[PDB]
Amino acid sequence: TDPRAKWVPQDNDIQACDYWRHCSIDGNICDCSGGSLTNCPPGTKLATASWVASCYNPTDGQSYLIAYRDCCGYNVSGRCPCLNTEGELPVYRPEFANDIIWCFGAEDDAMTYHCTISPIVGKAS
Amino acid sequence: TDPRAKWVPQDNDIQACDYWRHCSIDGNICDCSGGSLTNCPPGTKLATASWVASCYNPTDGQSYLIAYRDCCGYNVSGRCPCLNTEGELPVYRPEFANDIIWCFGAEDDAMTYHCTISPIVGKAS
Amino acid sequence: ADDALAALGAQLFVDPALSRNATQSCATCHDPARAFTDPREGKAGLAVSVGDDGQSHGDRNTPTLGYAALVPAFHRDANGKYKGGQFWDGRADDLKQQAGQPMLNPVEMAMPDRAAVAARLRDDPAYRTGFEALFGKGVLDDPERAFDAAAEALAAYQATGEFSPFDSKYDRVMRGEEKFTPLEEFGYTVFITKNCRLCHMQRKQGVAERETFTNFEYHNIGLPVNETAREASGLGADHVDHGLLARPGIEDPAQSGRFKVPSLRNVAVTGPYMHNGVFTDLRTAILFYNKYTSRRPEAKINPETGAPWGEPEVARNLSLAELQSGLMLDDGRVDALVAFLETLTDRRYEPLLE
Amino acid sequence: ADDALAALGAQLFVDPALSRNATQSCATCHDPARAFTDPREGKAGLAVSVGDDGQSHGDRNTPTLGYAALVPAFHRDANGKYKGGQFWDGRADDLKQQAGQPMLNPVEMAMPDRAAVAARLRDDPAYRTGFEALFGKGVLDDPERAFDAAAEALAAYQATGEFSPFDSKYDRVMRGEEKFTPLEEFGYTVFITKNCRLCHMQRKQGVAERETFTNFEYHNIGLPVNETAREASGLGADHVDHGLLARPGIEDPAQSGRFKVPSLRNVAVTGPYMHNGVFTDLRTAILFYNKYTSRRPEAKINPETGAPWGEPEVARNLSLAELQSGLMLDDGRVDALVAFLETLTDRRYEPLLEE
Amino acid sequence: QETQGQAAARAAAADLAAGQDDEPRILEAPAPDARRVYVNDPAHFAAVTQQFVIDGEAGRVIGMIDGGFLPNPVVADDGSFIAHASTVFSRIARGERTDYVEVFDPVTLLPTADIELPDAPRFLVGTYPWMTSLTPDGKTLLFYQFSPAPAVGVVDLEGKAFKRMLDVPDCYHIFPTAPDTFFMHCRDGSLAKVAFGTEGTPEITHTEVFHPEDEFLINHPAYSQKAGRLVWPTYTGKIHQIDLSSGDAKFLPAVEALTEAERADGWRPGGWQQVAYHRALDRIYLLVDQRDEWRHKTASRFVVVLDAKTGERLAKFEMGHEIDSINVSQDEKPLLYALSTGDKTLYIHDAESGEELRSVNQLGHGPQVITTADMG
Amino acid sequence: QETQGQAAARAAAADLAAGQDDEPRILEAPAPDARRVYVNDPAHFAAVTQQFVIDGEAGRVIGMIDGGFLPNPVVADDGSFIAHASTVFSRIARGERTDYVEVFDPVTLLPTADIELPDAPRFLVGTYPWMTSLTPDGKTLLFYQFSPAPAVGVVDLEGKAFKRMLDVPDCYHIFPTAPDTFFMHCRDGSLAKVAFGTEGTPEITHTEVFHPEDEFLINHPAYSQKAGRLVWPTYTGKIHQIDLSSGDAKFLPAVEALTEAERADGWRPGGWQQVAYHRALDRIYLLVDQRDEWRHKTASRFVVVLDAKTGERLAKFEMGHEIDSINVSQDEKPLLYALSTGDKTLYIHDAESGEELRSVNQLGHGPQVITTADMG
Ligand code: HEC
Ligand code: HEC
Ligand code: HEC
Ligand code: HEC
Ligand SMILES: [Ca+2]
Ligand SMILES: [Ca+2]
Ligand code: NA
Ligand code: NA
Ligand code: NA
Ligand code: NA
Repeated sequence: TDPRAKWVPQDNDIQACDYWRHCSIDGNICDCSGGSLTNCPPGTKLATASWVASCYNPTDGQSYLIAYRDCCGYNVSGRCPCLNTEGELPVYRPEFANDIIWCFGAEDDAMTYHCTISPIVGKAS
Repeated sequence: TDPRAKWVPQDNDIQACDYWRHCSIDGNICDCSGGSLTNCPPGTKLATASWVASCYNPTDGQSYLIAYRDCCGYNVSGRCPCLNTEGELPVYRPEFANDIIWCFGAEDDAMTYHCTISPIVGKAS
Repeated sequence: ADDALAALGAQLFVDPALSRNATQSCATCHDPARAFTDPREGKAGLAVSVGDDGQSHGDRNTPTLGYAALVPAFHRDANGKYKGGQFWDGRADDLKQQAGQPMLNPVEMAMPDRAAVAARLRDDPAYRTGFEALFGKGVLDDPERAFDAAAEALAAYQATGEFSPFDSKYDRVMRGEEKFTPLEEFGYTVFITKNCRLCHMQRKQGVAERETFTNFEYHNIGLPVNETAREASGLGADHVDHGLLARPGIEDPAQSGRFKVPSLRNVAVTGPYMHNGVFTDLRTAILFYNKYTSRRPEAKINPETGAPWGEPEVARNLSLAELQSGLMLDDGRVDALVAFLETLTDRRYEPLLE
Repeated sequence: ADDALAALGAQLFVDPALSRNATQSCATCHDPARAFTDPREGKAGLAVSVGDDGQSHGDRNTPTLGYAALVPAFHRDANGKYKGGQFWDGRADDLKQQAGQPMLNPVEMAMPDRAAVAARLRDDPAYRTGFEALFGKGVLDDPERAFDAAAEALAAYQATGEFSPFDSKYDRVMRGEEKFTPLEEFGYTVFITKNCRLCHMQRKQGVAERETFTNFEYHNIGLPVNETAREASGLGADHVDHGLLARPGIEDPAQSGRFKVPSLRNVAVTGPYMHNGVFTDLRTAILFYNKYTSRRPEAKINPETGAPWGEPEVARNLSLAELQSGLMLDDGRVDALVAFLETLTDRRYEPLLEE
Repeated sequence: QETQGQAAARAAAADLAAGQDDEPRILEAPAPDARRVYVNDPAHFAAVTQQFVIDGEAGRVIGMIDGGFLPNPVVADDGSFIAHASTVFSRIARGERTDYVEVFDPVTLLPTADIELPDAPRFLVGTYPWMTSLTPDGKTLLFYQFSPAPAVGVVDLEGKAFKRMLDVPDCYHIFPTAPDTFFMHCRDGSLAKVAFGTEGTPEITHTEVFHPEDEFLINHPAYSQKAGRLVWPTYTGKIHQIDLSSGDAKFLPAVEALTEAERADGWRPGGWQQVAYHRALDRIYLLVDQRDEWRHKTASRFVVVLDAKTGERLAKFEMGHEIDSINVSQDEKPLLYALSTGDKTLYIHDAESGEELRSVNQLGHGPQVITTADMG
Repeated sequence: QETQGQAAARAAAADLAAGQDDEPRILEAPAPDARRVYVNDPAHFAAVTQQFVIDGEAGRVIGMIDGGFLPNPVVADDGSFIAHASTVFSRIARGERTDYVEVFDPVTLLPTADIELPDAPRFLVGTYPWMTSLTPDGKTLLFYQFSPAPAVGVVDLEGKAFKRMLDVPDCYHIFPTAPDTFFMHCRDGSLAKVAFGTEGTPEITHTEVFHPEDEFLINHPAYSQKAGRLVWPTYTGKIHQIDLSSGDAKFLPAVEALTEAERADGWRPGGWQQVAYHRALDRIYLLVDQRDEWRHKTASRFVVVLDAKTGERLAKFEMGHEIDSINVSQDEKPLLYALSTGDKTLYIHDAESGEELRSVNQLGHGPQVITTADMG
C-alpha cells in the first residue's frame, strides 16, 4: 500500500498486485478478464514474445524466471491493473523492460494490449 | 450533493452541475473543455439540432427556454460530466429527450458526443 | 408632430392620385383588409400584382407591410452577413428609401417622374396644408422636396403601432395572458428545435423584445421559378431573379439567389408564399423544407402540383448547412408548425383565418 | 544386471563385428570423442555418414546419442502433436526399437538379417558368457532372441550417465557452482525471451528436472534440400524427405516435412546442423531463423554460400506461428545465443570448443 | 470464503509442486447457461465501449467484447450466439462513420459475422436494449433509425446481409414477435404492429391509445420474447403489461409498483434499466427510491418485487449500494443482478431473499446495461 | 480566487441582464504562448486516448485532441503547430491497423495533415516523449520502430508524406539536433549520432561509452533542443548531461541530484517524467522520494532543483501530491508543472518558491506526459 516500500511477494492470491509471479508485470492480470494465471481470455491472441523477471517465491524460498506474455487484440481490460518493476531495466535492456507492448507474434497481427499472463519458465537467482 | 434530492439551481458557477441553465444537460459542460457556456471548444462541430428545457433562473425568478446544442466529432470530454433531467421526457417526445445524441446538422456529419452548451432562446411563457 | 407626419402618410397611402392613371394607391396592392397584401386575381392568380396600367404584372409577390418597420436599415454585419433593408432583395436601405419606388415604377403605379407626383400633390388643397405644416411653405413646389416628404410621411405611417401591433395569440401567450393549445405549443417546440429557428428568429440567443420571426438575413432556399407568374411578369423565360445580388453595390456572387427572410407574422393570411408566390398553401411552404431532409419519394413532389418541385431558379449559394438538418418533419409536426404559425396572425386578421 | 546389461551394450557399441565387412560399429558414426557424432569426411563433408560398404551415404546427418535417452517414447499427445521417438522422423518408437536398425540397414552396418547377426555374437566367447548370463542359455542360437537382446543391451548402455552426464557449464551454473559470463547470461536471456524457447525447451512452463533443450515435437522449419548430401545419398533429384510423414502409420499430410526438435546439448560440437547437415556453423543455424523475421535483404541469404537459403524441401506445414515472431536477432543477440549454446557443452567436450 | 484468486494461487502452487506442465493458450468461455450475465459499458458516451461476459454463479468475468460508439447488444435466447450493432469512425470520433453488426460465437467470443449497415443508419442514443432486437427464430436483427425519420432496419444474420429499411410512423422501440413482425411504441400512445414481407410497404396496424399524453413511459421497458410479455413502467411506477403472444396486443390489467402512501412520501422508480421480469416466475422487479419527480435517472437503493398477475408486492430489498440497473437470470432460484454505474460494479443478489452473494467490480467507466439469455 | 466558473457565471448573467446577443459558435483557442501546456493521457494502454491543451497561467483547459493507441505527441517549439503519431484499428482494438501522423493548427485544433504510415511501423510502448521527435526546423517528424528491429521512420510534414525507415544499431530514443541528424542511446552505453539523406546508408557514428552496464539510464531523460542539452538521470539520481550544441556529443560532469546522506536514507528518483530542464535558468528539476530501489516508476512527492553547471542544490520542494511527471514552462519565472497520474491532475507551481498556484483536474484516465513549447 505504500507505493514506495520494497515490494513484498505473497503466494496466496493471483488477482493481487503483490502476487509473487507479477513482480515485473505492467498492465493487467489476465485472470481478471477471463484468462487464468497462464492463459489468455477468449477472443484475444496470445503473443509469442516475452519479457522476463526473476521473482522470489515465498512458498518455496526459490526465485523463478517468469517469462510474461501479453494477450492482445482487445482494448485494455481495465480490471486488476498492476505495475511492478522488480529488476525492471530501461527500454535499452528490452528483455527486462516492461513499458513495451509485447504483442509480437500474436495471431492475426493483434497488437493492442489486453492483459498479461505470468507463466514460470525456469529457476535462477 | 444527495443525488435523489430536488435540484437546487445556482447562478454563480457554470462548471458545476447545479448551474441553473444545465437543468436538462446530458453529458459534459463545454466550458470545461475549452468551449464556453454558449460556445463549442475548438475542433468540434456545433449541431443544428437541439433539445429544449424550461429552466428556472434563481437570480430573477424567471424561466428561460434553453435550447441545448451538442458539440460533436470528438470523444466525450470526460470533464465536468453532468446529468440533469428537469422536464426531460422519454424518447418518443424527442424534443424534450436527452439520451439522444443530438448531433444532427453538425458539420462534416459529426455524430460523436463531446460536450453541450447551454444557450437561452426565449422565456418559457 | 411625429403624429401629424404619420397622419399625412395615412392620406397618401390610400390616395390613387399617386398613380399615373389614378387607378391605384399603396393600399390597392397593400390591402389593409389582407395584412397589407394584394387580394386581387391576376394572370398568375395571387402570385404577383397588376399595376396601374391594368396590364403590367410584377415578378415578385407583394409582401405584407405589417412589421416591416422592425427591420433594421440595410447593413453588412461583422460576420459579413447582409441584414435588413426593404424588398425581397433588400435593394432599399429602409422604409423611407423604399416609399418612392412604387410611385415611379412603370409596372406598378407608373408616375413618369417626381415632378408629376408633385403636380398631383399640389392639386389637392389638403396636401398643400398638411405638407406645408410639416416641411414648410413651398415644399410642394419643389418636386425633390415634395417626393422626399411624401416618402417620409409614408415611412412614418408604416412605423405606427397599426402596422406592428404585437397582438397575435403568440404575443398574448408570451405575456402570460393565455396558453397555446397542445398542438400550438408542440408547433412552437418544433419551430425552436428544428431548423426554422436558425433563420426565423430575431436573435441567436437571449430573449427578443419584439420578435418578428426573421433574423433579417438573406438566404437562398432553392425555390423554383413560378412559371405562370414569370410568364405574367413578361420578364422573359430566360430571366433569372438574383435576389440580393440585384441590389446596386452588391457585387459578391455568393448573394445570388438570396432573399430576405420574411417575418412569419401573419404568414397564415398572406398566401401565396415565397418571393414569387409559387405556393398557394402554407402547408406546401413548410413541406418544401422537407425536400432537403426526407428520403421518401413524397418529399420530392410539390403536393399542389403532384410533380417535382422543380430545379432551383438559382442552384448555387443554397443555405445547405441550415437546410440539411438531418431530420424530416413528419405529417404530425407539419400540422403543429401550421398551428403555431397561425398563432402569428394579428388580432384584426384572425377572422381571415377561416 | 542393470550394470551388467549396460556393460554388455558397452561391448556391443564398440564392436565392429556387428557390421557386414566388420569395418563399422555404432561408435564409428557415433564417436564418443565427438559427442557421439561422425567426425568422418564423406562425399558431403560431415553432413551424412558412410556405411560399412565404404560407399553408401545416408540422407540424414548422424545425430548425437547424448541425452537421447531422455526422449520419451513416440506418442501423439492430447493436442494432436506427435512427440518423442528416435530418428529425425520419429520412425523408431524408442532406443530399443531403434538399435537393431543400423545393423540391418544396407546403407549402414549392412548385415543381411538377424540370423547373420546371431552368428557373429555366437563367434565370441565373451558374448556367449555375457548374453547367456543376462538372457539365459542358448539365447544366441535363436536369431530373434539374440537380436532383440543386443538391442536391449545397447539401449541400456545409452541410458547410462556416460551418455547424459549433465556437467555442462549450464548445469554447473544452474547448481550455483559458478556464474555465466555477461555474454552467456544475455544469451540465456535471449533464448528464453525469443522464439527458441517455444521449441527448444522441454516444458511449455514450470521447471524441467533434466532439461535437454527440446520439446521432442516435430516441426518443419522450412530448410532446403542439402544438395550435396542428397546427391551422395543417391535417393534422387525428385526425392522428398517427408520427415515424420515417412513413419509407417503416419498418414496425415500435415506431417509432411516435420522433423524431431533436436536437443541443443553439445550443439557447439556436433556440427553440421539440421537433419541434412545443411549448415556448417552454429551461427548460421541461428541466423536461418531471421529469414522469418528480418526485413533486411541479408536475412534471406545463407552467409555460408552468399546465396538465398533456398526453397524449403517441403514448402508446406511450416511452423510459421512460431517462426514469424515479428522480432529479428541483431548481431549482438546472435553472439549471445552462440555463447549460451556453448555452455550446453558437456564437461568432457569443453576442449573441443576451442576449435 | 476462498476467493477465485486464492483458489487459483493454490492450484498454480500445486501444479508447480507436482511438476505439471500445461500449454499457455486461448481459453474458451464456459458453455452459455442461465447464470451467464452480460454487462455493457456505454462509458458515458465514449467513442469505444466494452461488454463484460460474467458467470454470475462464480461472480467471474469469463470474457469481454469490445464495441464502438453506443453499441446495441443482443443475446440469442437459446445461447447459440451473441451480437451487437456498433459504430466506428475512421479517426476515433471523427471522419467516416461505419455502422455494422457483429455476431459472435459465445464460447470463443470470435466474430462469426460482420455485416455493414449502409448509410450510417443507426440511432445513436444512450443505450436502450429494445432499440435493437433479434427476431425469435434468431435469423433477423432489427435496429431503430431516428434520422431522417423513424424507420427500422432489417438485417439478415443467416445470409449475413443488410436487407432494407422499413418506414414506420412516429414510433419508437422494436419488440419482435415473429420472423416478419414487431411492435413499436408510437407518439400518439398506441403500439404499432409492423408486418413486413420481402417487398412493398410493411403492413402497419395500430392498437387503441393505451396511455394519456402526460403519463410518461420509460426508455427501458422489460420485454420477454419467449413469453411475449412487454412490461412498461411509467415515471410513477405504474406498469403497463402488453401480451403479444397471439401475434396481437392484448392489454393486460395495469398495476402499481409503489403504494399511494409511498407516492406521497416521494417514492418513485429511477435508474436506467429500472425494470426486470422473470418469465417462469411471472414476476417483476423495480428499482425505486425516495427522489424528486425529475431525478428519474439517478440510482436507487431499493428493489421492489411484485407478481405480474396480481401485482401484490412479494419483497422489497435494501440493496446496500447505489443501483442504476437491474435484470434477473431466467432459471429457478434466479439471481437478481444489480449494476451500479457509479461503483462500476455488478452486485449479484439472491433474487429470493435479496441478499448480496458476491460482486464483480471494475466493470469499465459507466456500466449501464445488463443482458441475460432466457434458455429454459 | 474568484474561479473560472464563477467569473463565467457573473458575465453570462450580465449579458442576460443587458440583452447582449452573441452567436453560438466554435471557439478558437488563445494564441499559443509560453504558458500553454499539453498533457497526454495514454490512458493505461486504452485503444483511444486524449490530449488536453491547457493555459497554465489560467489553469484552464483551452482545447483537446483525440488520439488512438499510445500516440506520441510533439509540439513545435515556436508554437506554429502541434502533431502526433497515432494508431487505430478497423474494429476498435482488432482488425486492420492504420498508423498515421496528424498535424493540427494550434488555435483551431483542426487537422491540417493526416499522413498514413505504411506497414504499421510505430513502436507501441508506454509514452516516451523522445520516441517521436521533431527536427528543429519543424519540417520532419522522426518516429522510433522496435520490430522487427530498432529503426527510425522519417515523415516529411511540409510535403505531408512518409519518407523511409532508417536502419539503426541496438539503440533507443531520438534526440534531433539538425534537419537531418539525431542522436540515440545505445545498448553498449554510448550515444549514436545518425545523419540521414533521402537515400543511402545513413551515417551512424557512436560516441564514447559514458556509463557502466550497471548504471541504469531512465526512459524519460529531458532534452532541450534549443540548448542541445540532454539531461539523463540514472536510477540513483546521478545525472548525466551531454551537450549536443556543437552537433557532437560533449560529456559534461555528472552531478548527483541527492546527497550521500539522502542516498544512505533511501532517497532515489522515481515516477514517469522524472526530470525537467529549464533552458534559460540552466536548472534541472528531479522527482525524488524515499523508495526501495525497484519502485522506480512510482510517484514521488519532492522535487529537487539544482544548478546544471555546479550541481548545487537550489531547493527541495515538498510537492504535497503524488507526482509522476514534471516539466516547466520555458519563460522567465517559469511554472513548474507536476502531473499526478493517480490524481488525473496537473498541479501548477511557481518553479521558484515551489508553491502550488493552481491545478487542473479530470485529465483523462492516466495522464502521464506533459509537453511545453520553448518559444523564446
Ligand atoms: C402594384 C402593386 C403595388 C403597389 C401599388 C405598391 N406596392 Fe409595395 N410592394 C409590392 C411588391 C410586388 C413588392 C415586392 C417587390 C420586390 O421585392 O422587388 C412590394 C414591397 C414593398 C415594401 C418592402 C416590404 C418588405 O418586407 O420587403 C414596402 C415598405 C412597400 N412595398 C410599400 C409601398 C408603399 C409605401 C406604396 C405606395 C407608394 C406601395 N408599396 C405600393 C407591390 C405594390
Ligand atoms: C436557411 C434559413 C431558413 C431556414 C432554416 C428556414 N427558413 Fe423559412 N424562409 C427563409 C427565406 C429566406 C424565406 C423566403 C425565401 C424566398 O422567398 O426566397 C423563407 C420563407 C418561409 C415562408 C414563407 C413566408 C412568406 O411570407 O412568404 C414560410 C411559411 C417559412 N419560411 C417557414 C419555415 C419553417 C416552418 C421552417 C422550419 C421547418 C423554415 N421556414 C426554415 C429562410 C429559412
Ligand atoms: C553409418 C553411420 C551409423 C552407424 C554405424 C550407426 N548409426 Fe545411429 N544414426 C545414424 C544416422 C544417419 C541417424 C539419423 C538417421 C535418421 O534419422 O533416419 C542415426 C540415428 C541414431 C539414433 C536416433 C537418435 C535421434 O536423436 O533420433 C540412435 C538411438 C542411434 N543412431 C544409435 C545407434 C546404435 C545403437 C548403433 C549401433 C548398433 C548405431 N546408431 C549405428 C548413423 C549411424
Ligand atoms: C518452431 C520450432 C522451432 C523454433 C522456434 C526454433 N527451433 Fe531450432 N530447431 C527446430 C527444429 C525442428 C530443428 C531441426 C530442423 C531440421 O533439421 O529439420 C531445429 C534445429 C536447431 C539447431 C540445429 C541443432 C542440430 O543438432 O542440428 C540449432 C542450433 C537450433 N535449432 C537453435 C534455435 C535457436 C537459437 C532458436 C531461436 C532463434 C530456435 N532454434 C528456434 C525447431 C525450432
Ligand atoms: Ca405572400
Ligand atoms: Ca549435427
Ligand atoms: Na404559378
Ligand atoms: Na448588384
Ligand atoms: Na551441402
Ligand atoms: Na507414413
